[PDB]
Amino acid sequence: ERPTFYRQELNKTIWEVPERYQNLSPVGSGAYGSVCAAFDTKTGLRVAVKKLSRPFQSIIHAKRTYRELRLLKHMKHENVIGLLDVFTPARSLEEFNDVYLVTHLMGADLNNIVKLTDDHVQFLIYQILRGLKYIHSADIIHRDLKPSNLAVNEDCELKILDFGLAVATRWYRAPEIMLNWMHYNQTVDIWSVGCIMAELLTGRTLFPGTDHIDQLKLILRLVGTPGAELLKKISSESARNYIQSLTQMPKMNFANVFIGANPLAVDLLEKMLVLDSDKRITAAQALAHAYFAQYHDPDDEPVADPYDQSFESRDLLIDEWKSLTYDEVISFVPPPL
Ligand SMILES: CN1c2c(-c3ccc(F)cc3)n[nH]c2-c2ccccc2S1(=O)=O
Ligand SMILES: CCCCCCCCO[C@@H]1O[C@H](CO)[C@@H](O)[C@H](O)[C@H]1O
Repeated sequence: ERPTFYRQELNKTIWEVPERYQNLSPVGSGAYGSVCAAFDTKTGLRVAVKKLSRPFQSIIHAKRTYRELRLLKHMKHENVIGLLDVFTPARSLEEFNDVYLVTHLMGADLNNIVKLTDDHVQFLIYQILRGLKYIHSADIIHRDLKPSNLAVNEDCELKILDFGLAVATRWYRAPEIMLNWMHYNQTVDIWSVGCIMAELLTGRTLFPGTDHIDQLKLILRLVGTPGAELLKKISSESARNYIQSLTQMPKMNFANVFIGANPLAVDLLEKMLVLDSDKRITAAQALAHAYFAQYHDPDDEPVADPYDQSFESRDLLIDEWKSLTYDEVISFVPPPL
């Protein structure tokens, strides 16, 4: 049956949680909720508890809430955030208005952790890529990988987050996103990883654009203007004509850009940071790159179970998304101790 709950007020709102969770302490807030650190008396683990804000205020919010819970319920991988628990104080669908998500407490994000040694870069990028192999295998694309969406502990264990605690986002974004391309490759994320890896190696933001146009300018300086091969695939006439009006520039030699870096790191960067998304290295191919030779184990880089995202194309009523979310809360099975 239902545990007993207790109420208290934190970050200008009421938190009602199971007694099992003790010593709540705010850690931060993001765009869709706020997070407290707590002690889970059942496991002796330190956990992060996220309370969603206004989860069912509109159709938009209600579907978002559902998307988040479905996503977090599916992730079962060491380098991806997963769900220890999900709960609501509501005893029925009728009173259901609040959702709390529980995961392992992590020490810091990669913002906060950044000068790294080459071995640390290796292990951190390895883990990112291992997590990405898993997410991508389910046909999920992150789309906003950046250092504040990557949580890390003092032993350098790393997890990909859906949303961190809120460094421009545009700095890590694939150029196709900024050109508002219709559809996206799973290697929009690889671009991001390339930007992150570069920054870990050099201690400097690779492409610190002031806006999307400045961003592309900085990108094209490094990687050069598109070639005839890439122009063949651009359906937008305005994009083509503009791209072809640019003063052409050749790709820079990355060994000179990343002076002193492990040449294996440099070689990997050159495979990530290609403008043509079809030519970027995949997360699965990257894991086998020699740069990760001390960590790569092909028998321990698993794929995910298929994930059904058909709900994304449905237009439902605010109470229907709420009821579907309530069902997900009710059917949650905790992971083993
Ligand atoms: C995992 N947590 C989290 C979460 C989070 C996300 C979803 C949940 F269900 C619970 C926490 N978002 N951001 C953080 C986070 C970011 C940087 C360092 C530490 C943390 S956290 O441990 O509070
Ligand atoms: C001026 C800089 C613009 C460079 C844009 C290059 C983006 C190229 O990547 C493109 O990604 C698409 C998936 O989104 C694919 O459908 C295309 O085949 C691929 O070439």
